[PDB]
Amino acid sequence: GMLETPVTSAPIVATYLSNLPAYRTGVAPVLRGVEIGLAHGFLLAGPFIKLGPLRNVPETAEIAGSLSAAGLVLILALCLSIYGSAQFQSARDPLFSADGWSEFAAGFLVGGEAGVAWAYVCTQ
Amino acid sequence: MKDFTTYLSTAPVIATIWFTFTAGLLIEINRYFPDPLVFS
Amino acid sequence: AKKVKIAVDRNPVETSFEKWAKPGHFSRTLSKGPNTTTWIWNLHADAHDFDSHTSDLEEISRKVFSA
Amino acid sequence: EVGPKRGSLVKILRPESYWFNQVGKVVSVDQSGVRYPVVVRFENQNYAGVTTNNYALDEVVAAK
Amino acid sequence: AHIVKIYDTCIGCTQCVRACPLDVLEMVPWDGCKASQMASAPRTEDCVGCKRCETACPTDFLSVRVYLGSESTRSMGLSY
Amino acid sequence: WTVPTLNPDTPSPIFGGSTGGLLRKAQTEEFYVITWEAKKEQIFEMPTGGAAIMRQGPNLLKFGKKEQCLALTTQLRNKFKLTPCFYRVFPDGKVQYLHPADGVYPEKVNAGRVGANQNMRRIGQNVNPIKVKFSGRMMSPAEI
Amino acid sequence: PFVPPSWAPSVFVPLTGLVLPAIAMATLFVYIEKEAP
Amino acid sequence: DIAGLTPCSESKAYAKLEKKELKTLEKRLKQYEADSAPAVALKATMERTKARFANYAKAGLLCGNDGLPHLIADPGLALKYGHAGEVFIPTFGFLYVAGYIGYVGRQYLIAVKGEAKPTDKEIIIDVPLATKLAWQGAGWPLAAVQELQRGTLLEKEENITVSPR
Ligand code: CLA
Ligand code: CLA
Ligand code: CLA
Ligand code: SF4
Ligand code: SF4
Repeated sequence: GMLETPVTSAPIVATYLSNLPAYRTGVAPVLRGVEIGLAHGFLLAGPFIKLGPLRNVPETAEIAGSLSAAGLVLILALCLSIYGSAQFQSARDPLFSADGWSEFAAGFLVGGEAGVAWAYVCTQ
Repeated sequence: MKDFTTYLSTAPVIATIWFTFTAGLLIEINRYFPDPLVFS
Repeated sequence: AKKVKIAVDRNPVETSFEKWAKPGHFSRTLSKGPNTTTWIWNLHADAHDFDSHTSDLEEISRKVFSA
Repeated sequence: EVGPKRGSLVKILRPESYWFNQVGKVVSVDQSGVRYPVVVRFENQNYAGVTTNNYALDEVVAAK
Repeated sequence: AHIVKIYDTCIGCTQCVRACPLDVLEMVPWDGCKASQMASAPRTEDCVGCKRCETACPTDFLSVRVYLGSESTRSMGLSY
Repeated sequence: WTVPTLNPDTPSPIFGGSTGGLLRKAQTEEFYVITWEAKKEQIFEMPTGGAAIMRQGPNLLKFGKKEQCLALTTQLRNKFKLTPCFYRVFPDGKVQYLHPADGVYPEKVNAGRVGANQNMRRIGQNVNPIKVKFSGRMMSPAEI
Repeated sequence: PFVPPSWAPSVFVPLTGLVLPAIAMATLFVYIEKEAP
Repeated sequence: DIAGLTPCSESKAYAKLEKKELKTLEKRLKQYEADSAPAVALKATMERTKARFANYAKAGLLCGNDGLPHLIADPGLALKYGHAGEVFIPTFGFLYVAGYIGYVGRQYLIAVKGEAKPTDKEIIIDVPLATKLAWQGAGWPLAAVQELQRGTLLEKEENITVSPR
């Protein structure tokens, strides 16, 4: 069969993945979308603020960077939505279905924008 | 000796001798008649 | 426990210009002579590919050593 | 009793043949009524390295 | 699927069948040649278009011809 | 000769495994199974890379595409002088048998085969492309 | 009458360079992936 | 003169060019000894430079505003004003040699086609035959024309292979 390897087949690694929102079955797709969106949204603000074109402005740097992070989350939400449209047109997990993914994309937008907003509040 | 003279008759050997001769003739002509541009 | 020793064969090959006058002698395919210009390139491409001329490792090693 | 004699030279008339309008030597002629009985050999090989080919009676004519 | 055609100049050498790396061709009885056999192409849906058969045909011009056509998972030679 | 029936419980060669094996295609579209009898345990080369030991008696392998199965068949037949046969297996459980289609390898002529895609003309006697134009689809003169 | 407002580039450049391409790409991606009935 | 050109012997720019080249050589000369090896070589170069500029002026070439010789290619203008040696005469000089080489090679190629194994006579040259044909090529224009009139120069259209059409 496939080449067995500790990275591919280990107990500690398997348990960690099984607890991630993507692999945690039994949770509504919308809730998983919010949980995933919040994590990525919070991180997405970092690089924009520190290395953006307005990074050296004292107070505008925080606003401009976070506002650009919010924009990227919006673009990503569109990518999630159209992916579901193309992939699911006609199985065990509800997420991998036309109905499930549409809820998942909506949750990501809500969670992602909340994470970006929450990141801004931490700064000020 | 027949085979050796046959080897000298191979295409690469003939070309080397022929162009060595041809080049030498042209080089020698330009040594005694330097800078020919017009027949005159 | 094969002892380390000098081992040679006497007069393995004859020194003659006969094969100098027969291009492609080293290979069975090219020994028949040219029919297309592709033969000429094949002669130079495979000249030093000893491992394909013969399947005998001893003959291959002796050519490498003298080359 | 059918086709040219063995060893004679014939000119090929198949337009799609590598040896169209070229002369080859007849090796044998099948007498079993096959589609292409005549076998011709050529001194110059084609692009695949082949020097022999089968031709029908009407695809080959005597040299000149 | 590609298109593979056998023409009546086949001499039944079987070289095309041996060359084919997907068992697309086979030999069948015939009366049009000395060998009394002809090449056949019953399984062209498995043909990939390598043209190893054409490389192996002795007749001039070829007696087996491959015309590349519509692509698919099998003809595109994909394992994924 | 009758069409063989595949035995899914046939033992497989001694192979550690590799990354060149089946992919997600096998679970969704199809895969191929090759089986043969081995006179003695021997080492052969996997078309996916590496070396495997064939058990004495029946052996079974699974491959991702047909060409891989027929590549192993050429090795076993030509070098070890065996006689393998392989199938096409679908995810629904259906099994299709092929090579040898009629039990005799295609290189050998066999009575009962029906000629297919045979044109009773030469390549030079095809019609011109203009005469097969507007036939509803791109059609070569050889097709008609 | 013809002269557009002085702020026209501010709206149309982002609109035609960032917004319409996004909708156009989404429209095309969905279209090509769409399966026949 | 012709096309607005002027004889190099009467050209101001042509004369100035010679001084520039000699001045460059003289500048390098004064860093050596009187009769050292480098000095002798430089003096030899200057002699050839002076000879070259005298020869081109003596040849009656035409110089442009650049002060460099220009050649006349029209046969009518060349023969009209005595410039036949620039292009016109060398034209028939080259063709004789070019036809010589080509005619000799064609004779050899025909000669070996009659042999049992023509291919082996091409990689391994038949030197005795080649030398024989090399000398007889001096009369190629006469032999070439006579073949044309007797109709044995060209192959018949029916003996040449061509692709389907
Ligand atoms: C790879 C090459 C590269 C890099 C490193 C940069 C870097 C930068 N560019 Mg430049 N740029 C590049 C190529 C690059 N550029 C090219 C090719 C062009 C021409 C098209 C430009 C044109 C350009 C412009 C026009 C501008 C920049 C700007 C910037 C700055 C901000 C970029 C930003 O907002 O990123 C946002 C970053 C992210 C969203 C994330 C980055 C990737 C993260 C860090 C990956 C982390 C992975 C992590 C480690 C994985 C963990 C796994 C684990 C959990 C298991 C920054 C200094 C801006 C500026 O003001 O610069 C001073 C700016 O205005 N760039
Ligand atoms: C015509 C096309 C176009 C346009 C209009 C822009 C515009 C911009 N680019 Mg560029 N960019 C483009 C093409 C374009 N880009 C392309 C093709 C590439 C790839 C080669 C890049 C790569 C690139 C990089 C790498 C970077 C830029 C950046 C920027 C910003 C520079 C000015 C600044 O300081 O912003 C400051 C920005 C703000 C103060 C915020 C503006 C608004 C944000 C981005 C979105 C807000 C969305 C809103 C909250 C919610 C949705 C609203 C919507 C539905 C209407 C600006 C937003 C820099 C930047 O800062 O990016 C974020 C930057 O680093 N661009
Ligand atoms: C490659 C083509 C070509 C071209 C464009 C020219 C061009 C020219 N030639 Mg030349 N010529 C050429 C080839 C060419 N020639 C060839 C191959 C030969 C034979 C070897 C000649 C022989 C020749 C002679 C004998 C004369 C010219 C002359 C001329 C000039 C005027 C007459 C002329 O030929 O009109 C255009 C050219 C053509 C239509 C092509 C055929 C030209 C024939 C062969 C010559 C015509 C001469 C003409 C009747 C002279 C009348 C007196 C004149 C002062 C008006 C002109 C610069 C005359 C001259 O010196 O004028 C100053 C002149 O006397 N040419
Ligand atoms: S198609 Fe060619 S290779 Fe195949 S049987 Fe016919 S002649 Fe032989
Ligand atoms: S093209 Fe390849 S797969 Fe198709 S018949 Fe020829 S050899 Fe077989």
